[PDB]
Amino acid sequence: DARQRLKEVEVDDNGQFMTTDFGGNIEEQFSLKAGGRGSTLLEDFIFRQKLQHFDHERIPERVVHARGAGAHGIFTSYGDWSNITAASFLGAKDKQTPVFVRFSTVAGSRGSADTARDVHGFATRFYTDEGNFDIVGNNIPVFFIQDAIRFPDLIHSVKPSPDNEVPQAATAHDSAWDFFSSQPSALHTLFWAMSGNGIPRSYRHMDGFGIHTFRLVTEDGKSKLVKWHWKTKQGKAALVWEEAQVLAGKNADFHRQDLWDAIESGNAPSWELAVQLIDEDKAQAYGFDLLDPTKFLPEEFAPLQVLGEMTLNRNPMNYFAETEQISFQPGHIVRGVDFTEDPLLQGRLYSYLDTQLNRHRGPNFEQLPINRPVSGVHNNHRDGQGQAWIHKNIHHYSPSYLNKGYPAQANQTVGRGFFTTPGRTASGVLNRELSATFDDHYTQPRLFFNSLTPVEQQFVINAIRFEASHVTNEQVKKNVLEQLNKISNDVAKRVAVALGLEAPQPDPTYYHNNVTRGVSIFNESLPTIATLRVGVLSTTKGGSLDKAKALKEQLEKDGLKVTVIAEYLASGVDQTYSAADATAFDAVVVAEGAERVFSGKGAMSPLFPAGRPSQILTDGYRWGKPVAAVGSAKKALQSIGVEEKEAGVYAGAQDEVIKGVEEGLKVFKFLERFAVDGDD
Amino acid sequence: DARQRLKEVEVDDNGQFMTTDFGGNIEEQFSLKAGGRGSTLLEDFIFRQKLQHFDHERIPERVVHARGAGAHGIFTSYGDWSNITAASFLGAKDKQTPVFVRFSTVAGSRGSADTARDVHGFATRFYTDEGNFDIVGNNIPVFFIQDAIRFPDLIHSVKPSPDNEVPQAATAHDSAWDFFSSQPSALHTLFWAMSGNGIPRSYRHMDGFGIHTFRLVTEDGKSKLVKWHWKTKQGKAALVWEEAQVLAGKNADFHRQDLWDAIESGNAPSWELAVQLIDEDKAQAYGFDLLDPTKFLPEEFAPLQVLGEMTLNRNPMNYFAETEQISFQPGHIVRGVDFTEDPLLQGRLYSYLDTQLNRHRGPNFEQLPINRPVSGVHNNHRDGQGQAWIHKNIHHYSPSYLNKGYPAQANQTVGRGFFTTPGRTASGVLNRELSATFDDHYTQPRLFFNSLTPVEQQFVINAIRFEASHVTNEQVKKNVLEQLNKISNDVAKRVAVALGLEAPQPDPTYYHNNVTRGVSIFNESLPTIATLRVGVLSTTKGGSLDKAKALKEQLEKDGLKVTVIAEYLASGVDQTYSAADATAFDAVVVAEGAERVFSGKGAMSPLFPAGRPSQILTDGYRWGKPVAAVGSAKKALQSIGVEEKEAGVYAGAQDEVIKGVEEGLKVFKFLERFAVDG
Amino acid sequence: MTLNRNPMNYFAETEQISFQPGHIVRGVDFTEDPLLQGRLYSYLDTQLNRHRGPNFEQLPINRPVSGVHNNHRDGQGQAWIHKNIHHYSPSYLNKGYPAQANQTVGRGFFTTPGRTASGVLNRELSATFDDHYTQPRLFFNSLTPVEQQFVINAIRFEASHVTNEQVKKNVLEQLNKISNDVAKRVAVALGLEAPQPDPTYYHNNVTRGVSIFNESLPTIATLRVGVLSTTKGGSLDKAKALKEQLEKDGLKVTVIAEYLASGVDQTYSAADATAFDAVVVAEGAERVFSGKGAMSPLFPAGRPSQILTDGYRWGKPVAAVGSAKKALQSIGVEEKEAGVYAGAQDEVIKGVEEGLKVFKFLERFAVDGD
Ligand code: HEM
Ligand code: HEM
Repeated sequence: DARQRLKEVEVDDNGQFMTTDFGGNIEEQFSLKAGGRGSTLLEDFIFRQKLQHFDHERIPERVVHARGAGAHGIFTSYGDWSNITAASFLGAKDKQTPVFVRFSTVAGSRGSADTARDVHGFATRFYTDEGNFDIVGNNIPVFFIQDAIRFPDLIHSVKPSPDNEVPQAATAHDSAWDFFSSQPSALHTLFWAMSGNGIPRSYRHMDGFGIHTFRLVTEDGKSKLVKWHWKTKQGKAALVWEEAQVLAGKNADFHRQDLWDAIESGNAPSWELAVQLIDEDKAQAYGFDLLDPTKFLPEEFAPLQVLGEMTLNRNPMNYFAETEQISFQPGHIVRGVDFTEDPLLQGRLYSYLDTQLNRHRGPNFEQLPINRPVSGVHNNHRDGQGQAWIHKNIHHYSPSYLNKGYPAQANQTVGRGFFTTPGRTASGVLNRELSATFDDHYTQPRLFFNSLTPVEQQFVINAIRFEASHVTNEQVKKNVLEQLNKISNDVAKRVAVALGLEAPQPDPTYYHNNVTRGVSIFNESLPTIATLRVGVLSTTKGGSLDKAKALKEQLEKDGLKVTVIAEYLASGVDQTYSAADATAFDAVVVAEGAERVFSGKGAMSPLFPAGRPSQILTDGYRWGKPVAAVGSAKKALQSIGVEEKEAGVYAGAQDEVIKGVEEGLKVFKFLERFAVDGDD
Repeated sequence: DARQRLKEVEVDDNGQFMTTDFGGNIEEQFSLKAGGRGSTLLEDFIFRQKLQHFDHERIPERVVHARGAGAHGIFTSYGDWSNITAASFLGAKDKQTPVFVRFSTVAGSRGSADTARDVHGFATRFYTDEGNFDIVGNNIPVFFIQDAIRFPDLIHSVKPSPDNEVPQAATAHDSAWDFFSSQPSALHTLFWAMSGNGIPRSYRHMDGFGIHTFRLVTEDGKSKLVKWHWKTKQGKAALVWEEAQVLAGKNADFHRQDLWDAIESGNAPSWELAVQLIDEDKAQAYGFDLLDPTKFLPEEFAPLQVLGEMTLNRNPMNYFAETEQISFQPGHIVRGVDFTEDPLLQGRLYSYLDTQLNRHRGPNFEQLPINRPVSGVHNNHRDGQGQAWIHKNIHHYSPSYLNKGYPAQANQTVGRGFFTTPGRTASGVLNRELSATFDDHYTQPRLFFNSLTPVEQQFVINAIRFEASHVTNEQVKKNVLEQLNKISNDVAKRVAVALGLEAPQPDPTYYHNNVTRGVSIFNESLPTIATLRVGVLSTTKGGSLDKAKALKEQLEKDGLKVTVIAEYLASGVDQTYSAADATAFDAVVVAEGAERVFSGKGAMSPLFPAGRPSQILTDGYRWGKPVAAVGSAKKALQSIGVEEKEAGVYAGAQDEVIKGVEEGLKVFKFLERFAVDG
Repeated sequence: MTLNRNPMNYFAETEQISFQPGHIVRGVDFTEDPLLQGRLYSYLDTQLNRHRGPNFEQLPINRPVSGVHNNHRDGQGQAWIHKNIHHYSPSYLNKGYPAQANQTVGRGFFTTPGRTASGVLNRELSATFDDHYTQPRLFFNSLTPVEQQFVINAIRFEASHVTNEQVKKNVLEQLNKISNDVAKRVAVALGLEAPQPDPTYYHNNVTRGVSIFNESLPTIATLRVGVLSTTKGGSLDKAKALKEQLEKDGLKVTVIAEYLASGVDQTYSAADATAFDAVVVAEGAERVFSGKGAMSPLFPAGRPSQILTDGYRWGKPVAAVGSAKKALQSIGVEEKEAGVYAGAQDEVIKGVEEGLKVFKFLERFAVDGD
């Protein structure tokens, strides 16, 4: 059990009498009053201790990445990697290390929707036996900006307008696009956010990236540059925008529920941890500067090398104590790893330590059960709000004769202490500048765009068209086109159409035709369909339900999560039509006989909103899902104008349909259902 | 200007150089580094002071009502009400008092959707010349529970499950319905939240209530029991659930944007302050106890008496400093008003003062500009985190020879001091009980349900059906049905259908057929259609767009907010089909010629999702909106199987369409489009 | 109650502990004491400031040993992980746990059943509270004469710091309501007129148990004794034997000399009479009370004499062994006085230990009108 160390602070209230927080059994359902219909007494200590705790329940949300969810798991090393790093957790084959991972969006506050369009966080803690090591990453490999000092500008610009706090969890407003166009380094991440990476299917279907180049360091102090990669074993998958929007309303908790359910059902997600490794002397050898976080390193120059695998298999017991309270830091480093002079990474080291003081209102947040290392803390730190320990050493200072030198200094040769990479040097003038090597903001967005499928390219363009059409300032929209046009003239043209602005002239300085692998989502079939959801549309009239039941049992044997939907919760029914929506499912199947609710008296029930069964099948089809109808239910497909042999449409007997749907699920989204510029 | 007093704290940065927080001009776009590609230096004081401020921007959200928005305005008394209260803001005809109001949901965290189904907050501050007086109310006249000590129980149960923090801003889960059925007092508020009150059209289309019985007290110390009401001058309006859900995703900010826009467009919303006034001897006279906050007093026993009018006419300049930081308290009371022994209200007095300590991290939150009274603060309080004043009186205690008795004691007779109603007495044993007069949890929910239109009743039934079907535990569902059955056997039966269960046999103990006025939403037409939104579906091809401009110009001259929609932002187009959704509008009109986007090639642009124009018209129709098509655009109505002859459906020329749409907007929702059981 | 363990970390234990009068258990209840009533609110509330959060009862020093089971969750610094996901009551889903306790089940707390409220809601105090003078007089009546003089001299000292003349007059007017004699005696120091008696509250009643100086100590265990010695001659060997005997008798002894020679616990420079309950000069150490020995760069001028002087003037047992009597003579202190002891080591030890029980010798303090 990854949560094993947390067991000692777990509190079971079953079979117990109610108490105050200072002990003593009580009742707490009535206020103490002065007479029968009397005023409440101040001496009601029970009322006040209960309400005080309630009144003070909330802590500040995270300043960014406020919306998220997490789970515990185990990381397993595939080998002894002491040849490239002294890091203990990678020091042997099959070595296991507990982890906790929190996934998130970026902009929205605590209660905003999981399926907002946004960059997503992917933060991992390794509780190693040489300290906590955090890889605080995202599902996109490049960041908007090049210097940490600009983070409040970025964040202010994408978060709600400060006059009315509108809009929630969205970059679709003036200030965000004023920023993206005024600070062109942002264009690369913006393109990734406008792609499927901005609206993934689940946390489990995301890759993860450390983004920054870090350093791996060996015992003898030799270093290599490194990019961290998390490669999802469930495969990458994304929604379409018009679907994500409905889903934001129908189930704001779509992603946190997906993760929870996968883990509860014994389908723990896994990712492989992989690295790109680069010689120190090649930091500027690949067409950009590896200290620049707005660029990624094409796998064709440096392939991924797999170090191990992480599996998330335990949900938290209390979301607040565990998920909400956990405090990640890139400053959480261990011997064997070092920083680089990435000016974005540099400032992060300051900010995440500092922000905990606000979020936890004190300096002792590392003493919280979810933050505690498993390797033990020995130092001369004392006092601090909420100090949870009692220190025995009264000589809390170094150096000292009285404490015999304990606790003792550890370094490269003694005590396996941390050490900064021995070869690192500083050269030149103290400066408030950025290297001119950081200056190309267009080549990689163009590279990224070239590397997507034609329909994926269209999704990016349509995302931009949708977003920029919300910008009220005409000049900002012009500034946006001008920047887009430096990346690609065709992209600018296609976006300009939506905005009713003139197709601008080519600005070819940065244009190129290069491609790189592995940045696309939709052109690779999923390697597994386990956990994927099938909504089975049935009816309580006739024999449809019994057929629905058999269909479900078969699909379940194949690892799918099936929801049988009907007018009311009859035996075998998982969900009513009133409660149902296509957004909940990866495939939609009409069970035989259920064609009766797509037309006629059966479609006219007080039990669900008018048109609901048809809308479900329609949404499913239009959003590119595998859709199907068993036997006579093919009538339902006709009723919404869908033809039986379209791509990703299956009509026939149960066996056929099952086969077809499972095939369709691997493709996941059928892209031929989406118009591409130049079809009309 | 209601915000006038805030002007001295406004900071204008136009035409200025960037500075640190301690002054000194700076640049702050580059970290200071050791060498061209070097590490950032600790001595970069500029980086640290900027990022520290950013790192610390967030404060805890409200423990309840976290999601909300507000505005400034003016309350005007219609009279000298000294014959019923000593309260200064009510002491003269035409007397004006600045206000700030915040509207909210209850359960959702800060970025949750406006159109979640929930009770709504309606909190009003009067910055009177005798202190801040807050009426911290809801858009529903009764509350779930009868003793404040149960508040954490109610709120824990409705908010997300504590293991996974699901579901956001919804009562549609096991724990909530477990509590509602385990604590039957909750049933009355539940029925209201399951009606249109749970999914209102806007903050501007809500009534408000203080819920509790309070006391109005005259200078001589005589008291009357009082209920506070806010009556909207815009009329009440509500959405339908299937619409509210989509709107939650299409625009989480629907209500805050609605309020903001109405104020900027010069359409400041108004409410009348009205009271029910009854003698102390009526406390238990009307079949329930007026100290019981789970009951309301039917207007048939005590009519509304209008005291004045509040108009919200200024938006904030900074949402955080004003809306987020404002700290309401029912304990903010003034001379002329007093509490009652309502056990719910009693505990609130403690909770709102205490909780500010968490939210504002200190004791001086009343010094914040949005919280400061206009009337002067003079006492011996000193120090505390963030102390913003410098006190001149060094003899900070009373009594005292050395300060010559200042600041001085004020009471009923000197200095217009606050005073507790002189006749209030306590009698009997100290007890941890509630009166048996509180015991009937079923008669008034039945009264409420009886007083709705048949389709409104169906909406309540269908909300319960939707919600209760999310409950995984079978026994909890059975518990819910048993409790509903005590209110109405018919309700229980109709809900039980969705759940696939048998309702218990009728239990006539609390059944009755009585009705009461003013609790329905859909039964009365709106008094104005100003600000209501019309989505006009057009197209960039041919002559549609020019005709849409003409339609828009006419509609706007009659007070409407019109959005011209087309495939791309052509001249005269307000929004693209890609960006459009029916949830944003109160009426949908197809401009002549736009029928080309409902079928054929016009419907298949890569500029918008497949079927989008048809979906907007379809949603608009099924959600009960006025829908219409000018001229040949009737083909669009035909394409979705909607007939010209239907109520709330309009075709023909621009003149017939405009007149029909405007009349339909008064009806607001066409309830004949919704099926009723049987 | 016996206190037998010091804390290991002062901050974590002593600084962090949070007392409340609202920390009450079954079998105790409050009364309508208006001072007590408000404290209940204040001590809970103030912890929010001092500890910056609602979870201070979770701090090790604040935790009860008896188990905490309720539906409270979250809050700053939440140190536990709650298993029960149905964190509300009443509830079907949690099976009724944690369960209500009361007078009849689960040994719950209960308010005294017979307590009643009766009358009008008021912002008043009962007229039964109005006599502010009788008990102060009772208290003053029940102290020894010198003990009474200490009270008067404390008031004389303090009120003489008051700059405002009317405040000083107001004080005398209040003192005079308790005792005309007390008012007159205080008035002397303030240079104000002895006011006219107001007999309304005067009385001669006494009560037992409020005096400190009227009773000898039950034990002299732990009481410190500072032994003034010197590194010259045989004084230190004698100081050592004196120390060994006194510590056998349970006292804590500090041998003091010019420097930290073998046997010396403290130097004269570091020493002061305030540290000790008795002061005895070791034989031979009279050499540091005058002449060459009294004049050393190792300690401030007059230090050994000042220690003996302070010791005597502050009413402590003081003594000198043998020739050290000269030290007593050098400060005008005579062997015949109470709490002054001279002679052989045996006589001095017995005397000092008997004197430590009296603790303060009040003959050395002048009383008004003596
Ligand atoms: C490569 C660039 C970045 C990545 C991959 C990244 C990723 C993340 C992630 C995943 C989280 C959420 C951790 C969680 O789940 O609790 C987070 C939070 C945060 N980030 Fe970053 N971020 C980046 C840039 C920055 C920069 C430049 C700054 C400021 C210098 C910054 C400041 C913060 C702060 C203050 C938090 C809140 C931490 C807390 O409250 O515990 N981030 N970031
Ligand atoms: C008739 C019953 C109630 C009504 C009408 C009501 C209404 C409201 C409203 C409108 C707000 C939001 C104020 C704002 O916009 O900032 C609020 C917040 C709050 N309520 Fe109540 N509520 C009721 C019951 C209770 C009870 C019984 C308690 C506790 C005993 C309570 C404790 C709180 C707290 C602690 C807040 C947050 C205040 C802040 O952070 O500034 N409420 N309530």
